[PDB]
Amino acid sequence: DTRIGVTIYKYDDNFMSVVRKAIEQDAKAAPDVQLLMNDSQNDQSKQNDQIDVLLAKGVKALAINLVDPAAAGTVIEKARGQNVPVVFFNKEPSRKALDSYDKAYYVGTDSKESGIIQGDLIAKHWAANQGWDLNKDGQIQFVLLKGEPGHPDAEARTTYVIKELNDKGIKTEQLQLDTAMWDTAQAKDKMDAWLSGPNANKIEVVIANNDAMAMGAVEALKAHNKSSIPVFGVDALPEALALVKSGALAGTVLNDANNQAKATFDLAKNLADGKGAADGTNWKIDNKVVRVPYVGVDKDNLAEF
Ligand SMILES: CO[C@@H]1[C@@H](O)[C@H](O)O[C@H](CO)[C@H]1O
Ligand SMILES: [Ca+2]
Ligand code: NA
Ligand code: NA
Repeated sequence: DTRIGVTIYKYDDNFMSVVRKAIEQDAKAAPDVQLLMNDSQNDQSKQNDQIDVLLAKGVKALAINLVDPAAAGTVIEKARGQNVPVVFFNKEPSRKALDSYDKAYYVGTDSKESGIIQGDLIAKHWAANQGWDLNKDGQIQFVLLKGEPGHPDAEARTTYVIKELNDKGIKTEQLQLDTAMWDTAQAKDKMDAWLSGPNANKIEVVIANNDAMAMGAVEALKAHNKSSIPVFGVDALPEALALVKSGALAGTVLNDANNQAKATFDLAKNLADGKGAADGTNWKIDNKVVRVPYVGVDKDNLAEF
């Protein structure tokens, strides 16, 4: 069988666990393929050693989810010896690293796109629901529940949901913005506080960096008899999708693990086979990179889930 080596930066990452399991399923549908999976345990030196072992096993391609993005060059140098193609995924190597090797590719999507996609989703519903503009000023008076401060996804989603609304011509007024640390109960408490203070009747839209915090806000709104205020999240968790179905959550955003896995596997398998990376697929490779869009989820596409 054609051997393909895969390294996951750490097995205790939820998103990468979904991606890993999807890669494993995809490989099961390719009987000519033997997948050699590795948990790098959040240690780049461990990952580097795991790559040494993979290469001694004659892998025909490497799919590498780096612990340290700066280690791309190190990995490429190992791959060169046997001219093994490398499909980096989820952690983006530098442009210089990708351009250094004719058989280096990347599959992944900037975190800021989750904010952009969430902003577009909010814009979509805002425009379709002019009654949401409670004070009729043409601006969204919002509150924002932020993930852990300094976490790249908290920072990206917070910055870019507002930038994208504003860029789409929708002025916003930030009535409150605080962290609830990705947590449902913390978010419920924070939203409760806001609904008990001077801004209670001014809030038009609740924006959360994830579904957990969105759901806490949903509960707080219900308790204050303000369920008519729309709430938006990110993650497309099943318990959140249940709320999209019931109308309690206005929308959420999928980080598309299945398609990250599929593009990674498809490219790796083609490259292992000595074929063009996108041969027989509909992936768009743009200067060695496949971007996998975040997807806004609401009542239009909910049946797909
Ligand atoms: C473990 O912390 C994770 C965070 O890394 C992820 O981006 O977003 C998640 C929120 O759904 C957090 O629970
Ligand atoms: Ca308004
Ligand atoms: Na991403
Ligand atoms: Na609501």
